[PDB]
Amino acid sequence: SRTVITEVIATADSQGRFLNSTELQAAFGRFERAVPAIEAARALTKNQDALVKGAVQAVFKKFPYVTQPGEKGYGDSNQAKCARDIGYYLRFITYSLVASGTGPLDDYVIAGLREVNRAFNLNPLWYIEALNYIKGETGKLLSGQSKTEALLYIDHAINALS
Amino acid sequence: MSRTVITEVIATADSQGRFLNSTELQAAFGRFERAVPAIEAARALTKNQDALVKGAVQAVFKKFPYVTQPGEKGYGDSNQAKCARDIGYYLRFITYSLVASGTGPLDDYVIAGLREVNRAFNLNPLWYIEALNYIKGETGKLLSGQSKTEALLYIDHAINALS
Amino acid sequence: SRTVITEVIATADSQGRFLNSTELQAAFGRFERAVPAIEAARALTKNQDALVKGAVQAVFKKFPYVTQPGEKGYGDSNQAKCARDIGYYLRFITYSLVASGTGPLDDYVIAGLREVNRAFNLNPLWYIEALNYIKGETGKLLSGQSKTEALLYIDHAINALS
Amino acid sequence: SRTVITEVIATADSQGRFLNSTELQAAFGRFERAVPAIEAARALTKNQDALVKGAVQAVFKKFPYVTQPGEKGYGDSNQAKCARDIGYYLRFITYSLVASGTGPLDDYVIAGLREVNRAFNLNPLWYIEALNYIKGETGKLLSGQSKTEALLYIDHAINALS
Amino acid sequence: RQIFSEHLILESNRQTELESQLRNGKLLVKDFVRGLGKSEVFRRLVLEPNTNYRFVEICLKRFLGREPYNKQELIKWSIIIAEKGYHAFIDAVVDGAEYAE
Amino acid sequence: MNDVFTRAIAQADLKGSFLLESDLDKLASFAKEGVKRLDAVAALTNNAPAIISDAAHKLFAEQQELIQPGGNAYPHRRMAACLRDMEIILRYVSYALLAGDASVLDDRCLNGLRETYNALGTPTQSVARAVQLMKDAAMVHLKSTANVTVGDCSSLYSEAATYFDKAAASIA
Amino acid sequence: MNDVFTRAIAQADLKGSFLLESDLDKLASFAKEGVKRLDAVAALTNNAPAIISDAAHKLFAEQQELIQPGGNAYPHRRMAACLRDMEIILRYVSYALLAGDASVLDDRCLNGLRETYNALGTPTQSVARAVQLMKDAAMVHLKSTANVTVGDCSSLYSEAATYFDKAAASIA
Amino acid sequence: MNDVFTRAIAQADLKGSFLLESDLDKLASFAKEGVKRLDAVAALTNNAPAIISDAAHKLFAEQQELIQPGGNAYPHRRMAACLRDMEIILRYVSYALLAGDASVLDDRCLNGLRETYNALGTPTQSVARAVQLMKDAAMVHLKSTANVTVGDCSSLYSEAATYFDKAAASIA
Amino acid sequence: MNDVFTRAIAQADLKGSFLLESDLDKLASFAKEGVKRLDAVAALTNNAPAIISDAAHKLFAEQQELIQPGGNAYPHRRMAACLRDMEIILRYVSYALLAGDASVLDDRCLNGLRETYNALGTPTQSVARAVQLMKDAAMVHLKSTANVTVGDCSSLYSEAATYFDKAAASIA
Amino acid sequence: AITTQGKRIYKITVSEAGAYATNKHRTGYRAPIRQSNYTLTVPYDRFLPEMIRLHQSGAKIVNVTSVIS
Ligand SMILES: CCC1=C(C)/C(=C/C2=NC(=C\c3[nH]c(/C=C4\NC(=O)[C@H](C)[C@H]4CC)c(C)c3CCC(=O)O)/C(CCC(=O)O)=C2C)NC1=O
Ligand SMILES: CCC1=C(C)/C(=C/C2=NC(=C\c3[nH]c(/C=C4\NC(=O)[C@H](C)[C@H]4CC)c(C)c3CCC(=O)O)/C(CCC(=O)O)=C2C)NC1=O
Ligand SMILES: CCC1=C(C)/C(=C/C2=NC(=C\c3[nH]c(/C=C4\NC(=O)[C@H](C)[C@H]4CC)c(C)c3CCC(=O)O)/C(CCC(=O)O)=C2C)NC1=O
Ligand SMILES: CCC1=C(C)/C(=C/C2=NC(=C\c3[nH]c(/C=C4\NC(=O)[C@H](C)[C@H]4CC)c(C)c3CCC(=O)O)/C(CCC(=O)O)=C2C)NC1=O
Ligand SMILES: CCC1=C(C)/C(=C/C2=NC(=C\c3[nH]c(/C=C4\NC(=O)[C@H](C)[C@H]4CC)c(C)c3CCC(=O)O)/C(CCC(=O)O)=C2C)NC1=O
Ligand SMILES: CCC1=C(C)/C(=C/C2=NC(=C\c3[nH]c(/C=C4\NC(=O)[C@H](C)[C@H]4CC)c(C)c3CCC(=O)O)/C(CCC(=O)O)=C2C)NC1=O
Ligand SMILES: CCC1=C(C)/C(=C/C2=NC(=C\c3[nH]c(/C=C4\NC(=O)[C@H](C)[C@H]4CC)c(C)c3CCC(=O)O)/C(CCC(=O)O)=C2C)NC1=O
Ligand SMILES: CCC1=C(C)/C(=C/C2=NC(=C\c3[nH]c(/C=C4\NC(=O)[C@H](C)[C@H]4CC)c(C)c3CCC(=O)O)/C(CCC(=O)O)=C2C)NC1=O
Ligand SMILES: CCC1=C(C)/C(=C/C2=NC(=C\c3[nH]c(/C=C4\NC(=O)[C@H](C)[C@H]4CC)c(C)c3CCC(=O)O)/C(CCC(=O)O)=C2C)NC1=O
Ligand SMILES: CCC1=C(C)/C(=C/C2=NC(=C\c3[nH]c(/C=C4\NC(=O)[C@H](C)[C@H]4CC)c(C)c3CCC(=O)O)/C(CCC(=O)O)=C2C)NC1=O
Ligand SMILES: CCC1=C(C)/C(=C/C2=NC(=C\c3[nH]c(/C=C4\NC(=O)[C@H](C)[C@H]4CC)c(C)c3CCC(=O)O)/C(CCC(=O)O)=C2C)NC1=O
Ligand SMILES: CCC1=C(C)/C(=C/C2=NC(=C\c3[nH]c(/C=C4\NC(=O)[C@H](C)[C@H]4CC)c(C)c3CCC(=O)O)/C(CCC(=O)O)=C2C)NC1=O
Repeated sequence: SRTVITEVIATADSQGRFLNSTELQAAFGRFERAVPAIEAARALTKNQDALVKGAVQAVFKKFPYVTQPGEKGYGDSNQAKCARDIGYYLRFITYSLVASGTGPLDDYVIAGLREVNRAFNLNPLWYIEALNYIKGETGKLLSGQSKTEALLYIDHAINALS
Repeated sequence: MSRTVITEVIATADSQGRFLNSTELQAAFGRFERAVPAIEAARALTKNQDALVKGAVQAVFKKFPYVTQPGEKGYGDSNQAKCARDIGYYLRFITYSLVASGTGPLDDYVIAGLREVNRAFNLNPLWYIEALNYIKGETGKLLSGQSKTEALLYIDHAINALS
Repeated sequence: SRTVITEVIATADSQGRFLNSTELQAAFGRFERAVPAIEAARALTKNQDALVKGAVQAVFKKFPYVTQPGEKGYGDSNQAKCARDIGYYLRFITYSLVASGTGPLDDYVIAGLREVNRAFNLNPLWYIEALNYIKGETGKLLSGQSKTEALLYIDHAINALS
Repeated sequence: SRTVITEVIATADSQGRFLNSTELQAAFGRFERAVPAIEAARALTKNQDALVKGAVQAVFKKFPYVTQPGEKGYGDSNQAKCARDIGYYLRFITYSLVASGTGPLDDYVIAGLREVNRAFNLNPLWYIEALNYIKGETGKLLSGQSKTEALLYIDHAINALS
Repeated sequence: RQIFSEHLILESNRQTELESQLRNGKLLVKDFVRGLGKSEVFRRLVLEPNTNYRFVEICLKRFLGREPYNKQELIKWSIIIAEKGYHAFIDAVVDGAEYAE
Repeated sequence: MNDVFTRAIAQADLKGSFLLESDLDKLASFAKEGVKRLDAVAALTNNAPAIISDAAHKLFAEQQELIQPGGNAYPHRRMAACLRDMEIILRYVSYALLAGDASVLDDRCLNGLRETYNALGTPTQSVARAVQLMKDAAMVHLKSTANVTVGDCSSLYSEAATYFDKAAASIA
Repeated sequence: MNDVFTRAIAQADLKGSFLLESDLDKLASFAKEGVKRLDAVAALTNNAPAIISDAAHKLFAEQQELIQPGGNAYPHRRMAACLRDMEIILRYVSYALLAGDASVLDDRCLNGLRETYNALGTPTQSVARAVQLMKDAAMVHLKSTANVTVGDCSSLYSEAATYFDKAAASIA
Repeated sequence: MNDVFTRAIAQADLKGSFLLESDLDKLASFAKEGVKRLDAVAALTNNAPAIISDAAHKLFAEQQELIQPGGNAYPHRRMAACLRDMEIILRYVSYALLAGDASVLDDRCLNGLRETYNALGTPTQSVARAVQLMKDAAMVHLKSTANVTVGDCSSLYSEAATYFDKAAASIA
Repeated sequence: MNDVFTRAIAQADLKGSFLLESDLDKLASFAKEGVKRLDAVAALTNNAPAIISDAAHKLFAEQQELIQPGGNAYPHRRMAACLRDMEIILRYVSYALLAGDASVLDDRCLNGLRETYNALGTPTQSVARAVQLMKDAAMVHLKSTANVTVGDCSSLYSEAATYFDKAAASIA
Repeated sequence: AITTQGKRIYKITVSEAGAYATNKHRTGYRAPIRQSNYTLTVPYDRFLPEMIRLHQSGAKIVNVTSVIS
């Protein structure tokens, strides 16, 4: 889990000297700022289910053949576990918002993304659309610093997807 | 070629062959917020440079009387001048480090090669440690709040490297 | 540790070969300096008690300010530490003369010297001029091969200190 | 090449240090051993013709069949090359004596010996027989210590061949 | 062939101690490469003919597999040789971040 | 190598659910006193040579068997290792203090230190007593309220004491 | 890796004091015989391939099942391995004999050779037999007074015997 | 890397002939004066810090513009680099004095050093001046009659002067 | 890492004799049926990705605890690792198929995979079950005779079953 | 390495258990994957840097033995 403070500890441990001023004051930036990030994490916690469904039908919408029978969209339990997976992604977004870093995202979901996508013919474009939808909601749900907190991790997630 | 916040960010992004992620620009924002107290401290410390250097020289002589008698390093007008010049160097690079918000100026211009030069010229690190302790005392008064902490971090870093 | 024949065996072992004319010639030149270095070590061991006291006194002579209170030189336990340091240096010089190589003085004194003198805040010039006094007195104690071996080893220690 | 002085300097230069007392002791051993070695070199230089001719004849005696037609020893050219090669070995033995190191042999003769002998189908045993003859006559030509030096170098050549 | 350039592969140049250690399994490939660099044949056949800068160029081509970026890299690397021995140079090269990566 | 926030997220993943708002409150309070712990860590790093020097002085004063010939730190290069090891240990403790979790301490070199000191013959009780000595010295150094604004820091002191004692118990 | 003189010096360091006069005379008496030990080690080196050849011939005359297919030294590579082991044993024994200290031989050659032969399936008793054959050949080549001055070297031959015996016993 | 003996050997081998008695007599005289050569080499080695310190003090008295801001020896890294360069050149001069041939000095130190200094912007005349200052401060020490047997070391003094002049002429 | 011919030669050398005509007859019987083996291995290679996708789908189906958090198979990178393990064990079975010997299977990874899975904590019976079910999935494809000339395939099926079950029994 | 300290090699038993596996999964594999447990022999001079590398790399060592002395 490569979080910024842990990354500080690592990039000092590889060397033989203590934490110099830059490390401490970057930790200071994080320690000042954590409140909006955790605020956005709790906000996305409060709106989890609506984001889940809305992204599900948004991806259903722009790509019609998913709604068509004979694809991954076809299947009631299939769609249920689809919603479960998008809930996983939103949970990881909240995790990263809490961590004040991209560590939790890269630890579980991005690591080996393309291999599992190819193995299970799940191209990243559907999840890209889902995350664009969720970004559209976070645009209105959160304002100020927390808006940026949500948007930066959403963008990192979509960049990893693409 | 110094090791600063922005440049350490750029270097750790380049080494991984990736763009600047959120956390990199994030620490950069921290630095750009940091800079205002740093520049205030550097201004308040460059304005009082001559009194600071003079007091540091006199304090070093007070704390190390033996250097003043004939046959020692401190005997002579020229050694007086070079004491003042060395402490002026240290102060100037502390202000540089404050402005740059990092220890790059000190670690590159003063710290690297410090022990070899001291050994070759038989310069005692304790002289400069006492001078920097005096400068620390005076910047305790000259600076208020954030600026004092920012200046003290770099003066402490210089003192630690001297030791 | 390290001696002349130790270096001979090290070189031969590295090249994975038997000892050759170069190496056996070096061993012969080492065994020819055997007994003069032996007598040098004998002479230094005989007189050590006066040398240690003379060395600490010459140290205080060279740095009068140290003896005054509030410094390292003030304190009876500090005096014992000075005597023990001088004894250590002389003992390892005798060991090196016996071994016909600067190995024991390298691994028992020089290795880790700078960082110890820095961490315990021991000024090296004290030992430099103490060894200078010991050099001056070895100038009169001995003559011949033994004296020049003692001179070389003391000078090596001095150059190590600076 | 590789002498005592050259190994001393190269060992110092590979650790990036000044020549210390052990290195100077090895050099002193070399400078004391130089007199017997130069004496041995002069002795083998004065009698080079007798040594070379006798070595060639001993080679032919040990292996008569080689001088038969169709073999390596038949013809004026092949025996002239025999004398030339034994002259080379003697020259490099004397070079190693003067240099007080097996460097001239290890560089000029031994480096690439197997490849060249196998390429031109030169039996090492011919050269070992010739060197054994040289070894024998060195005992007559040299007495005491110079004999020991010359024998060291001839033995080094022999072991290199076998 | 990678270190000694295939023309120094001679029975006189053959490090047998390193080979036996490698065959045991007690020696890493990095340590075998380093031991070949820190060998009498590598000093006598490669280091001695060349200046520090050309030796650095050879070692960058052979240990790192890439030619030097420019002459300033030769200059910055040659100081390790000049001041601490080519043994310290080889250790810096093989224990560096680029070789490990 | 996991931060306290990272550790909490790890247990959240273990439960597979979100982070409950109570844990969010705890983490927000942690980030609120992060300024205080950063000041503590800065006081640890800036005074590191002084802490190590005091600890070494009184450790060697209390235990004479190490300096003497045949001691574990006699040959004057074994004290190099002693001072270097003490500095490394205090670096690790400062890392733990900044992270607020011992997981970064356990992951890097707590497991191997015990067995390395077993193999070398270094006695572990001496190392543990040295850890307590640096703990006392660091406590005194961090208590210094001068040059910094006054505040409540007993939680930080308890955290640092627990970290030092945990490291000593790990090695001993 | 030490010589006997380093052994004495290290013992003196462990007991804190200088070398006694008894130790100093012992070391000087050893050293004055060093120009007499050089001939012994030179005799071992200059005759090394002959020693190895004769020892191998006798060893493979004694036991045929090794050369026989399925035997330890049957394949051509394994014969080369046998030869190289005899070579290295002899070389490091000569190293130790020069040093006057047997610790070099144990530290660099004989440290894990027994375990290597245990892992490789080689019978250790056969290696001990080979080392004792090299013992006999080395004594034969050492006693030769040709090209060297006459003298009484009972200490040298007995020391070489002890070194070879320790190596052989260590392998098995 | 060549010394006087290997230089003679290489030239003789190029001529394809044994060494003449004149060459062997020259090398015998060299070996006979080798003890004085060792004395000079040890004087240079043992006094390296003194030589470098005196040369540096004199050089930076003569050429102040080096140690001014914007000079080539201004910061600590550049001053340390200066002193390091002087130590390295003194090291190679002592090597060439022991060997008796300037082949090691020219091949391993001076072969491409002017190009390096030009690429670094370094005044080569200043480096040459520092080398001459080390010459002076060294011949002060080589001529120190105290602690050694008196004798005629004029040849060694000339040889050392030639090596230092060769260094200065090569750099500048 | 041995072939059926390699094993035959190994036994022949062990007994020290030439290869017997019965052994040659069985090797010829194996070789004349080589295209059998090659078609099976090549079809397995070509259809491996579909086999692995089917295997992953089912092992998710019957075994449920893995897919939810806390199981030895929740995370996505852990999914890449599991897919890699099933792919590589299928590939090793393909190797054993083409070679005709299980030494290419037993020696390479099965030795270390035991302690690897013991240290990881993932159950081994689940691994063996997945091996058997992926064997069934691959066997289904191996039946497919379309686009290829028709013939008998029973012996290859028996050998593949033996190798799959051997890998499972080793892991279990 | 000639001195007494260059002697006394040490064997280290290393396992690359999941602490190593996570960091390598994030960074990626450049080489084929080997078995977790292995015995690595390191001299005293390289002993400290080797263990620093092992700990920073995320591996957990099983047992350290003093092969010499
Ligand atoms: C938290 C770690 C984790 C991740 C990242 C993850 C991704 C993931 N999604 C999967 C299946 C899936 N993924 C999707 C979602 C896509 N498919 C359709 O095309 C939709 C349009 C589109 C949604 C936008 C669906 C519908 C499935 C079900 C396929 C099936 O098993 O039948 C699978 C196959 C195994 C399974 O979950 O049953 C994985 C591994 N799984 C994890 O345990
Ligand atoms: C065998 C290798 C070895 C050496 C070389 C050695 C020197 C040595 N002397 C020491 C103590 C000391 N030694 C001195 C003596 C110095 N200060 C002044 O008094 C004098 C001018 C000068 C003596 C010439 C002092 C004052 C201390 C106490 C440290 C301090 O006050 O900061 C210490 C610190 C640890 C201790 O002994 O308590 C070392 C390492 N010790 C060794 O085990
Ligand atoms: C550095 C020193 C050095 C040596 C020693 C040396 C030996 C040497 N001898 C050669 C030819 C030869 N040398 C011999 C020697 C034989 N003549 C008699 O029969 C004897 C039995 C026996 C000598 C004891 C023979 C027969 C040849 C001709 C082989 C051929 O042309 O294939 C060759 C082939 C190159 C040529 O001359 O065309 C070499 C390299 N070369 C060197 O540069
Ligand atoms: C980058 C490193 C760093 C610096 C330079 C720093 C100075 C610093 N101290 C502060 C308050 C504080 N400073 C402390 C420090 C403690 N008070 C006790 O005297 C202890 C001796 C001491 C350390 C244990 C405390 C407890 C506060 C108030 C905390 C709060 O109210 O949130 C603040 C915030 C108030 C403001 O905006 O003016 C800063 C910036 N803090 C840092 O983290
Ligand atoms: C990543 C960080 C890390 C550390 C620090 C570590 C401990 C460690 N201590 C060592 C030696 C040592 N360490 C000590 C220090 C202890 N002995 C007592 O006397 C002192 C009170 C005490 C100080 C804490 C000493 C004296 C030695 C020398 C032992 C020897 O020479 O074998 C070594 C051998 C390497 C070397 O000395 O060059 C290691 C690896 N292991 C690691 O992986
Ligand atoms: C540090 C110095 C050093 C030593 C001492 C050394 C001995 C040595 N011999 C070996 C192989 C071997 N050595 C033998 C020797 C046996 N054959 C029998 O005829 C004899 C009784 C006996 C010889 C005395 C054999 C048979 C093997 C191969 C074993 C196998 O392949 O299974 C190996 C395994 C690694 C390899 O050869 O690649 C070592 C390490 N290697 C070294 O680097
Ligand atoms: C360059 C390499 C080198 C060697 C080889 C060497 C040996 C050497 N052996 C010597 C005498 C001797 N050599 C021996 C050894 C032999 N005596 C018996 O025949 C034994 C079979 C055998 C011992 C195993 C003895 C016993 C002496 C007489 C001891 C004495 O000088 O008092 C001498 C002094 C007299 C002389 O030969 O000029 C030397 C220099 N010195 C060297 O610098
Ligand atoms: C990058 C910043 C920088 C620093 C810090 C620096 C220190 C410095 N001071 C020097 C001179 C000196 N500096 C001093 C300082 C002493 N004078 C006494 O009044 C005091 C007790 C004491 C000062 C507190 C002395 C005595 C010398 C002369 C030493 C000598 O040449 O022997 C020199 C040698 C140059 C010369 O000979 O003039 C350096 C390199 N140089 C730099 O480029
Ligand atoms: C063994 C052969 C050899 C030598 C000697 C050698 C010297 C050498 N000097 C250098 C820089 C330097 N050299 C000097 C010294 C000069 N400038 C000062 O003004 C003085 C007047 C004068 C010395 C008397 C300085 C100041 C630098 C620093 C240049 C820089 O850092 O930009 C550098 C490169 C910078 C580095 O990596 O630190 C080398 C390699 N290189 C070699 O391959
Ligand atoms: C262990 C390293 C080592 C050292 C330290 C050493 C010095 C040394 N110098 C010696 C003689 C000498 N040394 C010198 C050199 C001096 N002449 C002038 O005074 C100069 C100041 C100075 C040299 C520049 C001279 C001229 C002799 C006498 C030469 C002779 O008698 O042949 C001797 C032999 C004693 C004698 O001839 O009676 C030794 C051992 N030799 C070594 O192997
Ligand atoms: C030498 C050839 C080779 C083998 C033998 C091998 C097996 C293997 N599986 C491993 C972990 C693993 N093994 C599995 C598979 C298990 N978990 C569940 O899915 C199943 C019940 C079961 C598979 C059917 C998983 C999921 C991991 C990942 C554990 C983790 O990342 O923490 C590891 C630890 C290091 C790593 O994954 O890179 C190895 C070496 N890998 C290889 O490159
Ligand atoms: C590019 C690599 C390559 C392939 C793929 C290959 C397949 C292959 N197999 C052949 C013979 C054959 N191959 C088979 C095997 C098939 N029978 C069925 O059971 C299975 C689908 C399968 C075995 C699992 C059979 C039965 C024959 C006829 C010859 C015989 O066995 O008597 C032939 C000759 C076609 C002919 O008879 O005219 C080809 C091209 N050969 C190659 O060099």
